[PDB]
Amino acid sequence: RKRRRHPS
Amino acid sequence: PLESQYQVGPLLGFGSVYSGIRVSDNLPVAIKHVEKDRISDWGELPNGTRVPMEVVLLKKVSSGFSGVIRLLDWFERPDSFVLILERPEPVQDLFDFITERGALQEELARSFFWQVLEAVRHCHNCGVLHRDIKDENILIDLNRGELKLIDFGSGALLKDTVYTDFDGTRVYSPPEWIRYHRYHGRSAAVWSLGILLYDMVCGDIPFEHDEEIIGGQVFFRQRVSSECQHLIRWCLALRPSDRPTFEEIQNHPWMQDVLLPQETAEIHLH
Ligand SMILES: Nc1ccc(-c2n[nH]nc2-c2ccc(C(=O)O)cc2)cc1
Repeated sequence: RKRRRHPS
Repeated sequence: PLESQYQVGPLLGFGSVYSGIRVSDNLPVAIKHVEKDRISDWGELPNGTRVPMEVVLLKKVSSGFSGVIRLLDWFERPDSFVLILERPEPVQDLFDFITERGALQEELARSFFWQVLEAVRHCHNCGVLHRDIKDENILIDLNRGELKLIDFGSGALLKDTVYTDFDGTRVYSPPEWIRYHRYHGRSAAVWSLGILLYDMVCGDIPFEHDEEIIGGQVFFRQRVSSECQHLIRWCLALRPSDRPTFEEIQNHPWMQDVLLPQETAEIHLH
């Protein structure tokens, strides 16, 4: 499963 | 002068944060540049100088408590502000830490979550609402086992009335923001702490889409103790008034017998 950052 | 008081190194990490060393005492720093054209909320210092709200909030939380990043100094330039921020060494942010380690053992997640709670309490006691609590905004001082909350660029002065604006991270934002574009500060913070705690003990955040955020179902993809599941589900109550206070979080059975920061470093980080 792909884990990613999330910009503000 | 900024170029004369600091030795500037390479980029760290669309943001602009550079590694640095304070020429006075060779102290490691992070040098953060913020364009005036991109500043959302402005504030005023005691001197009345118009500064980014981020600087206002950083000054209000700066003190001896090392759970929040310390603003060491700041400068104004024609088109930007420059922020001199603390830089622990060695350091890793909690996002990369969870990526490399996967789901954290509950003993380690307990120590980290407890330290985040103390840091957020410190913010609120100083009149500051962070509004962007997430693993990306938490630095781990690996040698001391201490966590540091960073990036107040989405924060606000803490108030008891409703907020109708938000610029933090959507997948950590509460369902009342998703549905009604309104929230109250503390209960929204508690929701983001629920997302963060799930993130720690499962290895990634639970929700990626708006419909998951408002749906009110928490599936656990990893073995997680009943006590920890209860705390997480409590923090993620759909109704904000149903969420725990910070006191209720820290009194929860899962939170008892936390490790000290130094114990955390020696057992889990060394
Ligand atoms: N991925 C990543 C690696 C290293 C840092 C870092 N290292 N030392 N200070 C910082 C730092 C502190 C505060 C802020 C802020 O308040 O915005 C930004 C950066 C931050 C992130």
